[PDB]
Amino acid sequence: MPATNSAQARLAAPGHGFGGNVKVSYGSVAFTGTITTADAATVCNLPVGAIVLGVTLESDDLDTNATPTITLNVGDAGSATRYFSASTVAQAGTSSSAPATTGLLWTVTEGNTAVRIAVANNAATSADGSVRVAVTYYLP
Amino acid sequence: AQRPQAGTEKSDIPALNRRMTVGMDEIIGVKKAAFNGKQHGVVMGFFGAAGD
Amino acid sequence: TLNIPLFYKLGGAPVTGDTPIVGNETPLDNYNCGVPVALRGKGVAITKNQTF
Amino acid sequence: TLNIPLFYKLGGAPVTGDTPIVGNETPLDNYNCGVPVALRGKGVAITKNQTF
Repeated sequence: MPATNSAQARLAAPGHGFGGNVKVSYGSVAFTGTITTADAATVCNLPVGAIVLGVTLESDDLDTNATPTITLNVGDAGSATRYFSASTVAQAGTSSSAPATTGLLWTVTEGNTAVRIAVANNAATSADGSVRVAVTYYLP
Repeated sequence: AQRPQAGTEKSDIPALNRRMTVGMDEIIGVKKAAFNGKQHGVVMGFFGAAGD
Repeated sequence: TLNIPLFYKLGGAPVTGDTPIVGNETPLDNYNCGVPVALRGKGVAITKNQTF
Repeated sequence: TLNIPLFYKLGGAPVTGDTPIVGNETPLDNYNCGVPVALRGKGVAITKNQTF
């Protein structure tokens, strides 16, 4: 019964023009050499006042073993595992292209405007490949 | 700081008049006169209005 | 018949701080009312049997 | 923003009998009030699909 209409309760309502018709940021980080847990790289960078809609993570085959064990984390400087936690899409046996499931609709704060990729688990046999991230969001 | 001013725009294509937007804009600030934590010129009064 | 239009007032929130006058749209409300029209009449007869 | 000043009245005791007009000081009270100013607006769109 006290579930009122939202903090939104009075206005009109958006369409054609320069608003926040939703946006992307795309990066293609290239891993090479041996792959340890001391890896970190920016792929893209976000605004301050923006709310994320969804993150798409597609990678190549980076660990070509009979038992693959490579494992990625996608996040920013505040939380190292904010978007993806233990992704395992870079393994040569499983499939790529996993959508984000954690931390979607939240306003970016200051100092959290750069998306990092950190390696969580060591690769059993390092190959050469690349990892792609696409982050959808919009602005007010 | 700015009186209310009006303006219009032809959005989609100015030749194929498929869209138009009108708007109005203002810069203003309203505040009750307060000095030293006291109301400058208001006396507030509360009465019991039944509303029958 | 005859149709008559009506426009309402305007409804939303003043676009505070940063927002465009091209991003965030309103519609303007609009309605109709139609009145139907019909024939009608009445008549009275006068004879001569009741008149002399 | 815009700051507006205020001066109060005067407060003490009349310096009875003997006292200087150089010995026994007063301050004069003084205060401020600042009003902040912001942008605001509103707009309405008109298409052609709803106009012919």
